[PDB]
Amino acid sequence: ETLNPSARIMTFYPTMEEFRNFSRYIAYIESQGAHRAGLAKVVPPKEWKPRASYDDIDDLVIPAPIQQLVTGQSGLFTQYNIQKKAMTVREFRKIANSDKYCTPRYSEFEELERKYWKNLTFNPPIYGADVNGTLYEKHVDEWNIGRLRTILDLVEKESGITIEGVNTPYLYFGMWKTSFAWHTEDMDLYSINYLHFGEPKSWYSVPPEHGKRLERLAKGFFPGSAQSCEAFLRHKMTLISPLMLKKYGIPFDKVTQEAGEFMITFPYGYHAGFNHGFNCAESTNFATRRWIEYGKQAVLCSCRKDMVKISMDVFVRKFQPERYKLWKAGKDNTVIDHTLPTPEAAEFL
Ligand SMILES: [Cl-]
Ligand SMILES: [Zn+2]
Ligand SMILES: [Zn+2]
Repeated sequence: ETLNPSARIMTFYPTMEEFRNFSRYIAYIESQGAHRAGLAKVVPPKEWKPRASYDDIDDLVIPAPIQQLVTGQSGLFTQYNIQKKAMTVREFRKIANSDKYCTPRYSEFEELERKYWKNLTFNPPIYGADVNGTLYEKHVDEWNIGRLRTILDLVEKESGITIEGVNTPYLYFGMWKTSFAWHTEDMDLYSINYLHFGEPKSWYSVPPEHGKRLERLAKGFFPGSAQSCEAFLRHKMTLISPLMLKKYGIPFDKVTQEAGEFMITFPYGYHAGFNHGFNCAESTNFATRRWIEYGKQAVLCSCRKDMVKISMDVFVRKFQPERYKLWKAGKDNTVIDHTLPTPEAAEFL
């Protein structure tokens, strides 16, 4: 409550020694109140590099590039995907850098951000999203998105369920104006995002303590979507501008991620954003002991059969043995305090 009261996005510069233990550092950033913004930036030490070069990925296949069709006005938009046939990085790069799709000329980010909100419904771009894979070299043990060693490993280790992009890494090849709509992670988990190379990625975040305020706003503007699904923002179609957020008093913050930087999203941290140009990011989900409760109380998409659903039993039996019986009977009336750090943050408090 007194740690990060403003709930502003925090930036961290770990040393090589701090950086070596991912789970310990995530507990440390939470002891500093980073989780209150719903998003944090971690700039790794200059000596750390996940790959020697990105010169050998020309023939890497993007199995399902998606053309992003956006419809809307007055800061409220719906984004529709059109799956295109498989393309290579080389082909995607030529398209992204061509006169038709390249980044417009601008001076400051505020000018580029205006250009994005003025032109998102025009000239639909192609997003090389959800590519199963990693760009990390095998020998890299620190912050390896392909093997983070978090309590989320219980899903594949005990339950045997593999949710692509949740417990496995995903690659994202971006181009100017490609977007990611307002959402929290599947099961309201955490996420890690590494920007491998290229142009920046800008983010907007709503603090988890104000997340319900954004949902009430979004439900009011899309009533049809609210009736059809009890968690329509998980469809990842809804784009809302910062000016619209300001108009309806939704607190938020913005940050620009650059090549070689990490972004951490926190349980029930709503986020949206866009790519400045040709780039590549790697992403996966992870958990701490704090997520377990968010996981049990997550409002999931009901309208779709293929949606990501984790059985919480195993997490409640291992980390909450006392509450298992009460939770199974439907008597666990636990009210999540969003300002509270993860139990592992104690050694820093
Ligand atoms: Cl490249
Ligand atoms: Zn996300
Ligand atoms: Zn749904």
